[PDB]
Amino acid sequence: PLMVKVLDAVRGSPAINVAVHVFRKAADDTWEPFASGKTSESGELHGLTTEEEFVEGIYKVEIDTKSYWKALGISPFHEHAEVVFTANDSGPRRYTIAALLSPYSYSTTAVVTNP
Amino acid sequence: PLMVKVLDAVRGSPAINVAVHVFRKAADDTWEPFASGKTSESGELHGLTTEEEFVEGIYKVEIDTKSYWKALGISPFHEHAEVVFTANDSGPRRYTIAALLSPYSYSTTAVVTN
Amino acid sequence: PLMVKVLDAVRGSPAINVAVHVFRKAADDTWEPFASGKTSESGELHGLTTEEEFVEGIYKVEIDTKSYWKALGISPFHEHAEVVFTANDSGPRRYTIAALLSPYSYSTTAVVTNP
Amino acid sequence: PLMVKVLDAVRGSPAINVAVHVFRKAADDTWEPFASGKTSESGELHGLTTEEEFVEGIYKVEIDTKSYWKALGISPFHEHAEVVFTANDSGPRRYTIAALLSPYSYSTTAVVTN
Ligand SMILES: Oc1ccc(/C=C/c2cccc3ccccc23)cc1O
Ligand SMILES: Oc1ccc(/C=C/c2cccc3ccccc23)cc1O
Ligand code: NA
Ligand code: NA
Repeated sequence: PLMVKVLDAVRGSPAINVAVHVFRKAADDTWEPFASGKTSESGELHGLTTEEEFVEGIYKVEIDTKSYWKALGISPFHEHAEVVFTANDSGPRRYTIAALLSPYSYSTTAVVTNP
Repeated sequence: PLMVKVLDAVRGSPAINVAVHVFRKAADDTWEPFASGKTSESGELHGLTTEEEFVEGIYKVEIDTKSYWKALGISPFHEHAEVVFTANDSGPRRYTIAALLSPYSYSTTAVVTN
Repeated sequence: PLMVKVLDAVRGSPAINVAVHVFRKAADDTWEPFASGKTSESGELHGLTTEEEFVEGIYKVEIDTKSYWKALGISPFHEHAEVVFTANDSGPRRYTIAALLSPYSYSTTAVVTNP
Repeated sequence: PLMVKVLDAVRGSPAINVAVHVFRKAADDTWEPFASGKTSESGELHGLTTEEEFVEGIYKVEIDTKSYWKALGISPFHEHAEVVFTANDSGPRRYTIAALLSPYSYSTTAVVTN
């Protein structure tokens, strides 16, 4: 129900081994750790959560872009890329959070489908 | 030293009257309010800070994209768009944070000049 | 060896039924029709060409964005989105041409992999 | 009436000294040269045309991205970036064509104002 896809606009490749942290806003308005992982050789991160665990809420997907660029010898502009959204407020959906990275720029889009 | 520019990819226009909040990371790792305003008719927010106040540090620019889309009657995906970066005195000294908005997507770039 | 993926930044969905025309620059410097098709329900267009047919050259991928938006009741800015690139000049590669569409904006990236 | 702005997403800077060619579609469906220049130190190209010359029609803005990346020693994907659009007198009358460049990607938007 939640997938993250990361691409590299400099190399024209998947962004491999990118750390991703997901948080859910708690009743006390704090960010609770929800799930985390690293992108694969295809730039994708699957298996973060289940339909049962991925309840209504406000979620934050943090993509560790700075560590990614530093590993390639680029001192980038951003600390990270954060994507913050309400999920599953009209019932369960499938979410793909996609990011396209450059050293001084990033772009993000969502693909939301109803199973 | 710090300018924010916001554009609308649906209407092909500046994003006018968008709330923007700037925070600086404190020593306790919390976000301290730093500056804020609403974008002009040109989609720009000037006069956020001075060279004296804008010291090295980690800054967050929060753009209230959700209110912007709701005001146009368009269902948006994001709660807001956040841009988090380090200001470095070794780098050039004027920072433009630009954002291009769509209902389910945003893009941001930095233009850093002397 | 050539795949096209198109996403809609307004609806947060694949861009379905988008016409795509591919051209190859001929020896006389004209654009020769090479392949064409329409994006699927996933926003993807597969099966445009084969490793054998997809020789070295300069290729143009034309995505008919204007017809797509008009069908959704939006008068868009661009006539089309064109992606022009040299392919296979260092031997065969796999190319994904991806586009993210808004009425007054588009973004494109390439993912190039070596089988 | 027509301005082109080009930004570099790798260096976080204006894209300086980029060749830009503008064409207008002729009645025989060929691209007629209309205007051209090189981007300034601000990444901008002004003075391409006048209100009198910039009549309704189909225009193409060609940005020589390949030469730009080659000059930086960076291997690029695209031969160039082309932006093709209709100028419409019913719409607002100033057109900014903006492009954000990376070696394997570009993004473009239109800012159309009165
Ligand atoms: O399965 C896929 C899912 C999402 C993307 C995204 C592609 C993209 C293209 C062009 C611009 C972008 C801007 C931001 C995020 C993604 C993009 C690509 C895939 O192959
Ligand atoms: O004075 C200006 C300063 C910044 C921008 C930005 C334009 C842009 C274009 C194309 C893609 C983008 C993606 C993210 C952010 C900005 C963009 C435009 C201006 O006229
Ligand atoms: Na609900
Ligand atoms: Na060769």
